[PDB]
Amino acid sequence: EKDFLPLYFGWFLTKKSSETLRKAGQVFLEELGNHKAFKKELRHFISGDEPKEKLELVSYFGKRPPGVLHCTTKFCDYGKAAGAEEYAQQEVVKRSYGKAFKLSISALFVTPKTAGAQVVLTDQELQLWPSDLDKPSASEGLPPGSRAHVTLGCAADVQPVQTGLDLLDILQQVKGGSQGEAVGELPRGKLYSLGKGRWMLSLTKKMEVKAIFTGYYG
Repeated sequence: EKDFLPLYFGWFLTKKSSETLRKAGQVFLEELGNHKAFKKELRHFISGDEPKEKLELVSYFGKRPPGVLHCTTKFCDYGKAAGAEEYAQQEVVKRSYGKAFKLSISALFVTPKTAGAQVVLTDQELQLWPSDLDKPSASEGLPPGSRAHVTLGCAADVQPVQTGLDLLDILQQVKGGSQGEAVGELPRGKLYSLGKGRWMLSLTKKMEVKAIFTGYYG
């Protein structure tokens, strides 16, 4: 018999770090939904603003991680995903399995589909980032590891994998220092309105979270 791989590999945040990031994300949703720039753009966010009332983003992102938060490196589907075996056989992956890492969170974001946190990997952590033969059209021209994120919430009919795609689309948009100017300032940083229902909070001070690199089997 052959050994199957994890569902996916990634960094799983400690209990304390997950709680700190989760709360920071929830506070962001509350502040954003209350901000006049967001309220004014609700039609670009939802088609159901027929009612001129307030959208509660915590409710909108009603599918959330139930427990510990994580940052996926390679989705393997037990070995069925393309590139899964190649990723898992790397020395660096086997050597790092079970080890602790610190991940830097540089931004929080919201789109009509997902709420998440942008992770900025170190050079060492980038060695654990996969390099496959399918660099999506979405990631082209962005540095390796740009997709690294923590999912904080998803709209009802959205899959968590969409969060990485949303982050890449946001990074394409702000690539050319194309942030322009902030539409406001929340307590933790500058708030950017990127159009098409996309919002990005750039943290004045990056958040550091501790996590264990390991395999999740579902």
